[PDB]
Amino acid sequence: YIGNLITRQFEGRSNEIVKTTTKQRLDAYYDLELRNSVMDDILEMMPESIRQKKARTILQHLSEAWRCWKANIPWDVPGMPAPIKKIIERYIKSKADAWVSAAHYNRERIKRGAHVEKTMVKKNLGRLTRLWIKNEQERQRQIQKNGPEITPEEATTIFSVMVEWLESRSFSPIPFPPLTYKNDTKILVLALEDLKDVYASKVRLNASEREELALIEEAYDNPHDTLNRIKKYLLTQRVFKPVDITMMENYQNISPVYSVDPLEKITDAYLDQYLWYEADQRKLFPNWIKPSDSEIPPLLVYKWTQGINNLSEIWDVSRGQSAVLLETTLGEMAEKIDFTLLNRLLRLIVDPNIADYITAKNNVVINFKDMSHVNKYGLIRGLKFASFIFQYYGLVIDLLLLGQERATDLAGPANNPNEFMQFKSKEVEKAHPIRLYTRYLDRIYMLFHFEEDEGEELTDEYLAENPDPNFENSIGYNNRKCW
Amino acid sequence: GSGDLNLLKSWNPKLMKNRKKVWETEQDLITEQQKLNTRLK
Amino acid sequence: SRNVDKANSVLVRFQEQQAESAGGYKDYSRYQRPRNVSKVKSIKEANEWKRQVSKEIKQKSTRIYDPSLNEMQIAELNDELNNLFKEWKRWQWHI
Amino acid sequence: SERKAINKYYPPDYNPLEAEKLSRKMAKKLKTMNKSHASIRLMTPFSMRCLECNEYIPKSRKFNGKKELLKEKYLDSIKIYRLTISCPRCANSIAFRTDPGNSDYVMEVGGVRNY
Amino acid sequence: SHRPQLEARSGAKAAAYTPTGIEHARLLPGHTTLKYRKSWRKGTAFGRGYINDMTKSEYHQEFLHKHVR
RNA sequence: GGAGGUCAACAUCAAGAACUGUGGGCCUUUGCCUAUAGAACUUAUAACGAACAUGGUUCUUGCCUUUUACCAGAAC
RNA sequence: ACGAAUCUCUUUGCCUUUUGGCUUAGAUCAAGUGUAGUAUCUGUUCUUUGUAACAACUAAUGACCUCAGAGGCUC
RNA sequence: UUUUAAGAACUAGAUACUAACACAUUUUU
RNA sequence: AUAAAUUUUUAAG
RNA sequence: GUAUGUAUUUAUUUU
Ligand SMILES: [Mg+2]
Ligand SMILES: [Mg+2]
Ligand SMILES: [Zn+2]
Repeated sequence: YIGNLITRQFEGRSNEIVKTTTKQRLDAYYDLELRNSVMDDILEMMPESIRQKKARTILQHLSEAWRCWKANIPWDVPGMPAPIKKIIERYIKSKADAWVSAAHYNRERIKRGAHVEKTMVKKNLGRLTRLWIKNEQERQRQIQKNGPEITPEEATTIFSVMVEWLESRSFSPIPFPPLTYKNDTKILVLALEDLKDVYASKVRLNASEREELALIEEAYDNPHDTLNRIKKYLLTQRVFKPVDITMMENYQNISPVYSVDPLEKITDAYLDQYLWYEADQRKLFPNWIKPSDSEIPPLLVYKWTQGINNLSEIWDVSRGQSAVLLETTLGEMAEKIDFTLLNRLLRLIVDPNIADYITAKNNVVINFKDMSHVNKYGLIRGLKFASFIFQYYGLVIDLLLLGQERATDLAGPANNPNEFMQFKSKEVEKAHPIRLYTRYLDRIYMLFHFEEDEGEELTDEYLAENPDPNFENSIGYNNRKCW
Repeated sequence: GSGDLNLLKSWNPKLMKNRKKVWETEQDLITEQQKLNTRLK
Repeated sequence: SRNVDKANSVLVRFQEQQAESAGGYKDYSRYQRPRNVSKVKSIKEANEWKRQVSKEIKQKSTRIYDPSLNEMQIAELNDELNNLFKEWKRWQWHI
Repeated sequence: SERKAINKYYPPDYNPLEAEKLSRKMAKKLKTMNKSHASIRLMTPFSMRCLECNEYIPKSRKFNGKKELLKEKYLDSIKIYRLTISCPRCANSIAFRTDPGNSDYVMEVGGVRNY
Repeated sequence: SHRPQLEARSGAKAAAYTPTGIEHARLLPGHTTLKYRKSWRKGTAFGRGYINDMTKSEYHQEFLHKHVR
């Protein structure tokens, strides 16, 4: 040290001072090597003369093509010699691949949570939201070109199922709110409160939020008026404002957050509240769809265990008897929903006005910074009433799983619906292999009580279409590692 | 560093330490002028 | 805090108050006029107070001819000149 | 020489109160300490319009500017300050006042406010 | 006034300066010796590979299909 | 000529369980085989030091806004 | 009659003072605060023997002389 | 020419400068 | 019939 | 993380 301090004190510090690449200045160098590497090529393709003007110009075209690649915009230049476009496409493809790979690498470095800088979390978040929206727009376009996947036949089968159910229940399509409604004021008060409670605890209110609170106050002062405006929107307006997405990070998952505009938020809230009130009032949802009101989730689990035990014979080892539980995530669900179908299946349950409304509300331009695309296919889970839609559709799936009969057994007769766990006779229990079925949002939990006959039949057909000589079905088989 | 530097300085009246000072002095003077009005009656 | 604070602190001043008594420091880049002339002291001192005027005569004298266009401004600055030059006269007269 | 510094070497004698007296005498003769004026970096809350070059200080702009303790005292006792700001385009000084009774500023001499 | 660069510094310049003689950390002698070579079912409703690209590959859609939840 | 020196210079001190010289035979000097002489200092619960520090690079961690300074293991 | 040269104008060509970077669009568009660091001043009072008489003493300029600026004399 | 500041003594007590740094603020009545 | 013991501070931004 | 910048000529260079 002191050697350097003193020799530097007489002789002055070295004039060269080259400086190595490290974590902070890396990206700068990468840019620099790239723009140089494109300078060489696009100078060597051109036949002779021009340099500096066309230098600056062509490198600008580089930058623009990159930005437009982040934004998913295809970047066509109205004219430009094709070979140059070959080159720039090449290099920006390169940079793209390196960039993505850095996004993966940093992410799986954060999931372990070892020494990631304060910013790299933010930056990586940004790259992931960009990439995620790119996957989305890809999926939607390829759905246009490839057409919808439902096919007319399967759709007809589905709709038939739902109709058969809604007659089996003798269900009344929910009436659209009357201009005079006895409970209407009571519901409105809650919906405004539920919007208010977001802002009760906030400190600093941005402009949009202040505008909202203005709409809430003016909404209290004129409940009759704001009803008039709300229902008027339910009728007239089929076209809506764009919606912003800001992905919030859980440090492992990155989850989306939809943000809608206040006027639309009010009608969405009122319509939501209405649908849930009338729906639970007419007992649309059977017992076994339960992320429901009366029970907090641990109480749900407890009742699910007590439900398991209390019903008969399951612990009998007497001869061959066995039992099975399925825990199955439905997988992508809101992302595969289609509107041509939604409009109809909502026509069954609800007046065509609200159904058409909801159907249209999901097609809206989605905007994140540069990236923007119409949402042509899947569900937007951020709408206030996306709850009701989501559950209803879930029911539509469950009727497929259980079949009409057994479902009527669980939900029991429309005269006297059962409770969460009940039946009429233990016969009705034993009359079917499925004993307990409940669906908590995505998750599906199923209970089967088998005997040697039926079980050996099932494995006879399964093995009959799946020969497994090496007995290796149990390799890819997964089970709990916590115990 | 984003918002207004004015909030971080003392002289500006809009921030809550000085606004409170004005509240207190004005309140005291309201008491005094009130009592002195009642005396003259 | 701007060094205006840091140069006026006690720990800065006290060494100046020692340098006056122990030697020939104390500047004259600090103090102002002093307002009255005849109240000044031995010649070797007013000598430095006088240059402490002529320097400003040079600065603002250069600041006269500048095109920078503010005529009211150069009017008041012109009067300031005359004032100072009169002071220069006074310091010479005392000498 | 650390930015956060606990001690400062003092001369071996240094009667501190004596230095307070002699320094208190010294405080009158200096040019800077007595300037009656002040310099502060600040912002423009209410925006502006210049009355010379009609330049616009758009909303809130940093300035190196000048604070002055005003001879007024709001009510019986409250301090009230007057700030000055030079225009970027032209050499012009615009002033403020801070009304403690009405929280917002009121201004004079060389600028007008946008509505 | 930020600019791309439109050039590099030719080491020829640094070749004509005089050496300072500061001693660095990594130039202390190390590795100093070379090395030389020598009935229930009947009621149901329904009866009964390398792409070159980063975004459209399969691993990628696995990735974003997971970490976005 | 003997005893010494808080004197110096030049050699040598980590390896086929290992050093050097020499005689003789074969290949064609090297190298292999055979014969002979001398081997200070350091080594088997392994080493010149019956002791015990720091630095560089590369990985793994630990603190955890970032860099020096760091946390404790490994290889070179 | 065409060859040759100057001046003026129009069209084509060249294009002349003709967007010079990267990162999470670099971030944000606020009746709002926290937190960290550095430094000491304003008022009042006080201060800035006479007459008469007698005796003695009180720098600049010019001219002249002497010596190698100094000395003396006069106005 | 013009002009008045400087010294001595006494009193009670808190105020300026900087913002580069962090700003889901959440939440139990 | 148990004897099982981590840390610890300065500068710059 | 308490910027930064500009100027601070006194002693008289041969016509
Ligand atoms: Mg940095
Ligand atoms: Mg900095
Ligand atoms: Zn102006």
